[PDB]
Amino acid sequence: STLLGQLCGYYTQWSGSLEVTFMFTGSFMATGKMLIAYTPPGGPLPKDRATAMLGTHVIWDFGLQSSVTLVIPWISNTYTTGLVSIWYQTNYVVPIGAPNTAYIIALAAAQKNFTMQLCKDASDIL
Amino acid sequence: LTIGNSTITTQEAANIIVGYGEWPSYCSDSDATRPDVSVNRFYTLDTKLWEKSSKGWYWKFPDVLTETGVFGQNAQFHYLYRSGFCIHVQCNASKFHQGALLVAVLPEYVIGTVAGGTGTEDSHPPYKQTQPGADGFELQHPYVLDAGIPISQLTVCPHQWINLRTNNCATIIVPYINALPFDSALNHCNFGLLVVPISPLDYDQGATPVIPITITLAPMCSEFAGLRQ
Amino acid sequence: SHSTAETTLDSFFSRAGLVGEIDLPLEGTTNPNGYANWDIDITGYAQMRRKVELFTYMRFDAEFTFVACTPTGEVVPQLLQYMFVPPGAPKPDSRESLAWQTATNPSVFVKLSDPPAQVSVPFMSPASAYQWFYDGYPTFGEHKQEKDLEYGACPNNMMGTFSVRTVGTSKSKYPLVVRIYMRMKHVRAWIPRPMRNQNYLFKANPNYAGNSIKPTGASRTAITT
Repeated sequence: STLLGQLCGYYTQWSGSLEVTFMFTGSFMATGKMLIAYTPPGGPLPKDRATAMLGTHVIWDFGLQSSVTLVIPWISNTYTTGLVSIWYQTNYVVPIGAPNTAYIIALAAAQKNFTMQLCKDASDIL
Repeated sequence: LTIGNSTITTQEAANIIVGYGEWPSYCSDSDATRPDVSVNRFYTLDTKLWEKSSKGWYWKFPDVLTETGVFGQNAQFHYLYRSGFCIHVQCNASKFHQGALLVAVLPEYVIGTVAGGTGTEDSHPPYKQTQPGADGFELQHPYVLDAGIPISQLTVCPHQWINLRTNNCATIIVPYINALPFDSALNHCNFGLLVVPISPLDYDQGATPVIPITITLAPMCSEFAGLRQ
Repeated sequence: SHSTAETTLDSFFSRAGLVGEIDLPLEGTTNPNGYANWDIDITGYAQMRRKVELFTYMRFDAEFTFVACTPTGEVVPQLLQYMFVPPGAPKPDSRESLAWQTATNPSVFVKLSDPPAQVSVPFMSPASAYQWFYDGYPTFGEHKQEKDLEYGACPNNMMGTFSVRTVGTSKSKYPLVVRIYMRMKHVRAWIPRPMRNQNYLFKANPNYAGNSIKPTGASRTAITT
């Protein structure tokens, strides 16, 4: 869905760091804590939150609207690649008159140190 | 507020209170390794649920991190232990919620059982009550702190009030408090962390019935020493 | 309403209180051996336990006094031997035990005609301070296979034990009663904690009743005094 992704489809090899900012779009009166944690490749998905906490992790409170942004160290080409998981550290809490369900948008880009190398035209159409 | 690979987000402009006016220092005595690498980061205990019927919670240190963290791997492999703690208790509520949390630190928190009847004859409390791990344990009789010691005077210990109307976080820094410069880790619990409702949670119906108590803590000046078991 | 010396740690604790009484009757079921062993209990004096438990860590000297008479308060020509048995050394079991002769157990030889014996016991604990509250277990080992009644137990606060007996090979001619008074001297207290709320049920643990009580509830209603 990213422009980065569609561009990476036009090359075969790439290496860099990526930024992924998450944007909470709930009510203003809504608060809560989410636990974002990135686990490096090879190692499997952490079984629970507590075990996920003992690794690279980021505590996200809704005192910050969107400013929480994960920076993943390195991406290569030959669990081939590491996966980031988002966890409920704390239940969604709202007052009365506030919606009990909220949606959050993820936005992602590459840092300055990101590059692509060998070119390949792989587009569906036409 | 980032220390190591751990990143937590909280207010860095609150009322940080130091226990008995003394920061955790390194032992420069004769009783005897000082790790501050992956034993320096923030450990975040699973969230508890502040509720109307809640009686209160307590955690025993350093037992809470015995099995849960890398901190534990150094505490279970060394027969000697010494460390301070940075405790940060924060709950997230809305302007439509009420409550008042007393977060306190009572060193040598010995738990007691009960013994009713014409003849009093009781046993001694189990490990789950004595050393409840990171899960903690709910108070049985909060008014006497499960020890015949009145919570009415708990404020004589390192304390902070959490008023959902006023506060949101409580920060307590506790130094290594003990009669010996170095003690065991899996045997002696230097202190207990009390988080008890004085003014109970209330809200008009329709609001989220559980306010999330989050405990983020990190050992300030951990110094295990001893030798490797 | 001017001097604050009244409320110091020293003047609060320093006061010789009756801490235990030894009974050496002429004939009875209590002490048919004409001797007794009294382990030093600070909680011998009633109000003292709730007092010292205001703090967690403490340190003090103790001055012991021995008021000895017959159960009528009559003083009799009898020679007494008060022996102090340090934490290490073992307590005497028989009246002819070799514990009464062992020098490293200091002894006091007085008469009832002589004014009450008075000695001073230094801070005995191997730790830097006494400890009425131990949230854990004494041993530093994986031993967890027995009934852990060692919770709250802290055998480092052991102050030793006195051993009272009637001097001589033959049993005493008079019925005696020896009263022991302890007075705390140089005192330092460390970590303050709330004062006892409920009645004490046991000796080595802060257990309480199945039915909790309260300090006082005079006010029948909040409105009216």
